[PDB]
Amino acid sequence: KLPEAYAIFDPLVDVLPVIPVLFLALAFVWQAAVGFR
Amino acid sequence: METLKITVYIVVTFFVLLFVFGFLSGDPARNPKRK
Amino acid sequence: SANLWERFCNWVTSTDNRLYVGWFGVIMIPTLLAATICFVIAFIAAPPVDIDGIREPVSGSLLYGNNIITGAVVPSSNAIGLHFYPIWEAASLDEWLYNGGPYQLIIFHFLLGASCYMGRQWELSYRLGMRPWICVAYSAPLASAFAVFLIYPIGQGSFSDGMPLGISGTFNFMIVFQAEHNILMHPFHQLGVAGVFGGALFCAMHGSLVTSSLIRETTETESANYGYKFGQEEETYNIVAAHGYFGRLIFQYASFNNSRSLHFFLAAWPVVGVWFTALGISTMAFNLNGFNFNHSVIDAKGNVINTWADIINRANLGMEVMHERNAHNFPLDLA
Amino acid sequence: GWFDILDDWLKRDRFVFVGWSGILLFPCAYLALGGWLTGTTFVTSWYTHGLASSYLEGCNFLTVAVSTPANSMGHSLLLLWGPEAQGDFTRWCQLGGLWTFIALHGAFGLIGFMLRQFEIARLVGVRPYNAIAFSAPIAVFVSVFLIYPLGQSSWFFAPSFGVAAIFRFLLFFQGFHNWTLNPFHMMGVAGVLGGALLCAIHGATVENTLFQDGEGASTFRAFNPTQAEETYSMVTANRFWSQIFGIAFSNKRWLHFFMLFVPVTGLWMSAIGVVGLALNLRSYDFISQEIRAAEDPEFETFYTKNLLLNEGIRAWMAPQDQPHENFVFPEEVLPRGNAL
Amino acid sequence: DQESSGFAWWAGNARLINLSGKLLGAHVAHAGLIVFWAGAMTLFELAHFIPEKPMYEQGLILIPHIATLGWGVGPGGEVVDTFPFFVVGVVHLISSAVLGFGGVYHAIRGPETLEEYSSFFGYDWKDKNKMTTILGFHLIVLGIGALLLVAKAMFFGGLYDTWAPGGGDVRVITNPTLDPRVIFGYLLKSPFGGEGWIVSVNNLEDVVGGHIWIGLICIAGGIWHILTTPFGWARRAFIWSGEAYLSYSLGALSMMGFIATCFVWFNNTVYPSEFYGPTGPEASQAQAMTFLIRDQKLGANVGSAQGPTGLGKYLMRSPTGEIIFGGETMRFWDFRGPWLEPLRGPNGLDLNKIKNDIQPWQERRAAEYMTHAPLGSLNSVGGVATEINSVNFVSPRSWLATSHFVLAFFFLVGHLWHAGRARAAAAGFEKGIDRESEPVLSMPSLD
Amino acid sequence: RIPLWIVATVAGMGVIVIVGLFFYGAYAGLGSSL
Amino acid sequence: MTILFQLALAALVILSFVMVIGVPVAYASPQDWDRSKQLIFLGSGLWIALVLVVGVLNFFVV
Amino acid sequence: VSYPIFTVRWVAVHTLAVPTIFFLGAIAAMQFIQR
Amino acid sequence: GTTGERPFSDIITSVRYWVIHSITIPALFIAGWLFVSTGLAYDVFGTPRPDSYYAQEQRSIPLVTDRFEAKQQVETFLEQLK
Ligand code: CLA
Ligand code: CLA
Ligand code: CLA
Ligand SMILES: C=Cc1c(C)c2cc3nc(c4c5[nH]c(cc6nc(cc1[nH]2)C(C)=C6CC)c(C)c5C(=O)[C@@H]4C(=O)OC)[C@@H](CCC(=O)OC/C=C(\C)CCC[C@H](C)CCC[C@H](C)CCCC(C)C)[C@@H]3C
Ligand SMILES: CC1=C(/C=C/C(C)=C/C=C/C(C)=C/C=C/C=C(C)/C=C/C=C(C)/C=C/C2=C(C)CCCC2(C)C)C(C)(C)CCC1
Ligand SMILES: CC1=C(/C=C/C(C)=C/C=C/C(C)=C/C=C/C=C(C)/C=C/C=C(C)/C=C/C2=C(C)CCCC2(C)C)C(C)(C)CCC1
Ligand SMILES: CC1=C(/C=C/C(C)=C/C=C/C(C)=C/C=C/C=C(C)/C=C/C=C(C)/C=C/C2=C(C)CCCC2(C)C)C(C)(C)CCC1
Ligand SMILES: [Ca+2]
Ligand SMILES: [Fe+2]
Repeated sequence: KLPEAYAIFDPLVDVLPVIPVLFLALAFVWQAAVGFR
Repeated sequence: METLKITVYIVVTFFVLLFVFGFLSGDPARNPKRK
Repeated sequence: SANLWERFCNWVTSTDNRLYVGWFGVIMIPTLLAATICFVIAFIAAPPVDIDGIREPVSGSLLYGNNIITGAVVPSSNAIGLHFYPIWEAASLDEWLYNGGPYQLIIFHFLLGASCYMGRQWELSYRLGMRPWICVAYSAPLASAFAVFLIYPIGQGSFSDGMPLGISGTFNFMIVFQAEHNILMHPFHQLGVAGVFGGALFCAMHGSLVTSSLIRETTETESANYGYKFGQEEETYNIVAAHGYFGRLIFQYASFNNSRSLHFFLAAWPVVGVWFTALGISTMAFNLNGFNFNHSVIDAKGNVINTWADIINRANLGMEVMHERNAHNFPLDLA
Repeated sequence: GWFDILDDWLKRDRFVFVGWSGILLFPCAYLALGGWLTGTTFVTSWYTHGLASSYLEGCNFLTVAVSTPANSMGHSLLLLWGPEAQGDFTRWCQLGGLWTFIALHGAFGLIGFMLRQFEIARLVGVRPYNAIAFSAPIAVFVSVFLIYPLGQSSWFFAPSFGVAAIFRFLLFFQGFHNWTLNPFHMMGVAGVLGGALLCAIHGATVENTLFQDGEGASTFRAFNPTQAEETYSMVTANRFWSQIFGIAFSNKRWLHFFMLFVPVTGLWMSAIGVVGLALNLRSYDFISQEIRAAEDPEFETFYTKNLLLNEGIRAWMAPQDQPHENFVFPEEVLPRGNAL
Repeated sequence: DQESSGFAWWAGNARLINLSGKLLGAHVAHAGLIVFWAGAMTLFELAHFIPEKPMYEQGLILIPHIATLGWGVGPGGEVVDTFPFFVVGVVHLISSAVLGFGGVYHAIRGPETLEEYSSFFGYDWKDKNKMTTILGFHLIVLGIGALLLVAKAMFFGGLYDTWAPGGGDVRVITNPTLDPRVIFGYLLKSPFGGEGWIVSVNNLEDVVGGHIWIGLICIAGGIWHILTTPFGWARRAFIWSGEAYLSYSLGALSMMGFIATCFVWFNNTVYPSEFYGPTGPEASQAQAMTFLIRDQKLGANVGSAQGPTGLGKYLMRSPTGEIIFGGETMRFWDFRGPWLEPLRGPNGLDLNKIKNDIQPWQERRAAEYMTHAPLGSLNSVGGVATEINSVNFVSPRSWLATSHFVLAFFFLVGHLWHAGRARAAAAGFEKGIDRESEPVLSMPSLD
Repeated sequence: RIPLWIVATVAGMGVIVIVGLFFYGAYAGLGSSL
Repeated sequence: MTILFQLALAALVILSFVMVIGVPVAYASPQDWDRSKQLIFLGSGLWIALVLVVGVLNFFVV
Repeated sequence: VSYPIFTVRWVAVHTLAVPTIFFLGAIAAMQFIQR
Repeated sequence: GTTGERPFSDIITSVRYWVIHSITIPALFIAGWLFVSTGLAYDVFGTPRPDSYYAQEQRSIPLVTDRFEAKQQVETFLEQLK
């Protein structure tokens, strides 16, 4: 039930919920680059 | 059986009181040296 | 004087009382004595208790046909459910006993004291100026005792379910739990086992290694133990000779060398792991059970190929079926 | 004369030590972990038992295994070149050769690894309370994967090297041996379970009794890997516990030996117990209870309750779990409660 | 920051205990992940949501919330219009960009201390007052929020009402329960079987009235705090530390976390069951309903029917005498639900009604629920553990209650962790015992 | 030459993929229930 | 109408993506924090307009 | 320093590394075997 | 203590390393992928292909029933499989 027009975003809309996890994972890439000061 | 209910509450209240006050009695204070 | 209360609060808080009664202890002390005393009597003498809902009374006490291994304090009745059944709510002790009143009295009290016991395990540390967290390591067992005695029942709807106070009825709780939740197949239990199994494994390691590097300070005809003196100045074994070996057993960096970093890994591994099982029982309390792979690996035509997951389930059914033989009237076990 | 030239080579402080013991420890160890990983993803348990035991078949990490050989095999070693396999590697895979292969190689692998603990210890000059401690696990594996089966009909009844393939071994025991009611297993538990408590109460006591030897909060650094004073205060600890549990240590040397005895001892008792179940010399029932319940139909204890669970576990499981027996239990025979 | 100067890498965020500017960005950026989620997931639900297939049968947990407020549902929770969903989902998804922009900004570009950048926003932990102020605001902010609900109910569309006289359907509450008695009653009602606690609440009048009764208390407090400072005992009672402030707020959440796990597992009202699955007890009840009906509608005389133990298959009595459903279900004789009440009398389930007043809508509703009970595996395989595959489903009621007990718990652990640390960082020894002056070493031995 | 924080994350996200391809295999695969 | 709308909404996507990689690198890179000051102001205003545009265009479609 | 290129450790690190990837590739291939 | 031989941190970071392995690793990955893909694996380990457990009927499992003549038994089992 995603209004037709937007239905060209299904694939994207399907992935959005996971993004937040990524942040915690990116925060680890950050410290890795900064050598865990 | 009712008397037993009364007793118990009286008894449970006595201790619940002691507990609440005892901490209110400035517990932080009790320790080697409160920096 | 100086108003006894002021004084009372100083004794209660005495940092040098054989046993540290604290503010938490002011509850732990009577609560645990009510539980412990009622348990001890219940276990020795006590009529059969109509555990399930029916009227098929089970006897757990000694004077009624049991031995230490079979005996137990039976869970309050199913007719009671989650309802609060204290002694004053009974028409007579006999009613209270036949319906399992002793159980509720004993668990509500043990859970209350065991909690304050956790709180007490902080108060003293504070009063002694030491770091806290010991009480947080003890939150694992407590959390497990909470799951099994309070959470699991709140989920299932009755204290009749929820591990019974007795050696054999503990095995009962398990053998049935399995059939109802296929727990062995739940991540949280496997982590529980890695924790409990792991914990032991490391307890042997730590205890092993250290003992293996004690500094020679005794003859051949006298305990190695005397080589240490209570409160003695410096360390009592070579933490470097220790790592010198363990490192070489596997490989240098696959080893410890920092007592602090090593000892923490000791208190974190089993605690984190045991927490989980508590979260498993607490989770499967709301019916999110273990993995289910029954009838997977189906072949080309549609024939079911059976994997070990099925021999499992096959043995689980056998449990599901025979348990509580006279308590079911309908097809599905939704309680 | 060259023995030494070799000894020298072997005992060289490399990344991964080797040793004479390694001339056994690695040939096997790898060769075993290897066979498991293989069988786990490629070989099947269809001719042996009657199930998919690998990845290639559709099984997942939990449901895979290198399942024991057919019962008709017996206690046969199943040597790739023996009467059975007749040299043919693939069939060897099908009759269950990969099991005795893993079992036996892993076996010598644990012998190897202990010799190692004994070789490295002699060199580095420390007491061997780690090869002694490791006897505990030898006992478990040597009695659960070797003695047990040798006592029964074939290898078919040994654990199978699989996650679920074990949970099955667990229930089977509860169902046919009524293990949980065995005093030896009980000790087993009391030890593994309390060995965990020691390994966690000690860890916490140390960490929350540390003196300050740093400025920051992450006190991990405050510990000089180099000698000197104890890092936490045994004196303060001994005090804590003694007032909050009545008893408390006060001899690091004894504390750490206890920590070795507890978990080790319990796995030993655990073993003796199984050595018993090999001869079905189990601790199944309490006769005093049976006689009573036979005569008086109103006597019920959590004991009897559990015994019915067993009847159920055997009745419904046996059939698919022991194929070579061609069991056929008509629906009217299957013991069942009401409704369910 | 650095370790050799601050804390330790895995303790990073404590390096911000004294850098409010950044500590604001931390809080803002995060408060964006929540919205982002609320938003991103609602669309994920909707994108899959199937207009006419039970919500509970579709793993939805957000849409169900929106529906209960009376948004795109109609009679029996018929999902009349999807838009409100799309609408709600996106708004959040955008407001996340806003908040997100603030966080990234305030924790990077912006000042890393509100000290001089603005003395009104700047704050002092030990400042036993600027805290009572900030608290005050927020205490008012929550109040406005509570009152928003009352609005959606008494003024904008109403809410869902399972107990709806005609039958489940949106309904505008216009008689909020005023009066402390009834309202506050729920406050001191045993949490045990039967008399539940807050989790009772079987009607929206109270849910609404209770909320009205909140702002006019919550905001009353939001003021009292912006206008005062902790009294004497208050000060000589708590530890005034940033970390300590956390702790108290940590236990708070945790405590509610349970109150929630219990709410979504037991209450039928503020969790329709038309959108969520059926209550656990509800389903165990419906299996009896289902067979008391099937067998009656087949010759049986349920009132007299006696089962294997002598209790009567279909009907038996409760400890206080009420006539309830028989079987293990004797434990759930507390369940109250729309589909069942019409069969209830003054002494409990009435026979006459049962014998000939059971409309078909119940026979099938009862069937729906017993076949949608809160049982399933991790890999979402509906039913008992011994069940075979097909019908993958796990009640929202399970997923919810399950997740929150984990969160709820760990937070209690968290509470101890910090309350215990901040309570010793104050006396000041959270880094080790002072070699030179070991308190223990100056205490009379016990032996 | 090649940074750690870049050898990691690459490999990291890498295994997250293979281990994810595995998790997909649960459904559809042979170990599926269809 | 949909052409307009789709491409409009599709703009709000790429622009947002760009903002995301930018603003951070922007705030983080003092190396011309005067140039991005402008750029960012573009993204921000523009983004909001885009949103408001798509909002209304939605109605002309659904 | 002048570290060697082929060491005993290299023999080890490869005996587990080579088979693994071979497997991870084989196992990743099964995910598409069906019916 | 004593820290000997070529270090990993370095080696992983070495451009030469990836030069060498950005050939070898995927090589192995595709090498094994074909092991399954080709169906070779099956034949190596006598593991049944989804269409080879029971011939159209025989709802009976092909269970090896005796050592010594064990193999001949398995063979005929595959035989029957038509
Ligand atoms: C309510 C919110 C909350 C807040 C604001 C804080 C805030 C703080 N905590 Mg506390 N904490 C909380 C809850 C909270 N905590 C809870 C519930 C627990 C119990 C588990 C803890 C346990 C805890 C510990 C043990 C420590 C802190 C510390 C700290 C301080 C430093 C932060 C840090 O080290 O980040 C760095 C964060 C990380 C290393 C990453 C998070 C890692 C977790 C384990 C992953 C969980 C992720 C996800 C759920 C699982 C992934 C999926 C899985 C299936 C694979 C900071 C003041 C530290 C301190 O110095 O104390 C003063 C410290 O040592 N906290
Ligand atoms: C998601 C929650 C979260 C949040 C909001 C914060 C926030 C913060 N952290 Mg913490 N942290 C977290 C999780 C979090 N952390 C975890 C899980 C860990 C354990 C690994 C740490 C470990 C940690 C350490 C070790 C340190 C901090 C520090 C800081 C502060 C300074 C930021 C900085 O130095 O950036 C550095 C800048 C960058 C390299 C840029 C990162 C990219 C940006 C921020 C993301 C852009 C987001 C998105 C993609 C774009 C949206 C754009 C759109 C709106 C247009 C800041 C208050 C520091 C501190 O305390 O300072 C004194 C510090 O030393 N944190
Ligand atoms: C957002 C939540 C909130 C918060 C965090 C605070 C916080 C605070 N309030 Mg405010 N307050 C609020 C809302 C809030 N209030 C509202 C809505 C009102 C109504 C207008 C008030 C009215 C108010 C007054 C009238 C006073 C305060 C005071 C205070 C301060 C100390 C008092 C105290 O905490 O005693 C803690 C409580 C005790 C020592 C008593 C324990 C014994 C009780 C009877 C048992 C509680 C048991 C509970 C029901 C069971 C669950 C327990 C659980 C552990 C299992 C403290 C800063 C005092 C102050 O200093 O003034 C500024 C004060 O006099 N507040
Ligand atoms: C729960 C399971 C459990 C496991 C998995 C386990 C594992 C291990 N313990 C070791 C050590 C120890 N364990 C000890 C006490 C204990 N260990 C316990 C329980 C376990 N210990 C318990 C309960 C105790 C008593 C407290 C001590 C005292 C030591 C050590 O000193 C030693 C160590 O170094 O500590 C870290 C390591 C020895 C390495 C080795 O032998 O290589 C050689 C052998 C190899 C590589 C071949 C594997 C052999 C087996 C027979 C084959 C299994 C087959 C497959 C490979 C795997 C099966 C698959 C499963 C799905 C079932 C190894 C990691
Ligand atoms: C048998 C045999 C043999 C040999 C062989 C071998 C030696 C092999 C090996 C093999 C190997 C050596 C293999 C391996 C494999 C592996 C794999 C397949 C792995 C995987 C993994 C994974 C999948 C992981 C994951 C994870 C985890 C666990 C946790 C953390 C996270 C992660 C996610 C990372 C011979 C010829 C003598 C003879 C006959 C028999
Ligand atoms: C400080 C810090 C941090 C953090 C961060 C954060 C917390 C962030 C956030 C962020 C955020 C929070 C963001 C957000 C964003 C958003 C966006 C960007 C959005 C967008 C949207 C849109 C675009 C919409 C629309 C639509 C529609 C309507 C439909 C169709 C589809 C779409 C989707 C298109 C870290 C850890 C890293 C590190 C350190 C520092
Ligand atoms: C697109 C889009 C959007 C937005 C977005 C966003 C807001 C994003 C974010 C994002 C993010 C935020 C991301 C992230 C990612 C991450 C990653 C991918 C990570 C990784 C990591 C790793 C792999 C690690 C590792 C490791 C290890 C294993 C070990 C230790 C060390 C280390 C840590 C290195 C929107 C809505 C508008 C719409 C359209 C589309
Ligand atoms: Ca889709
Ligand atoms: Fe130690």
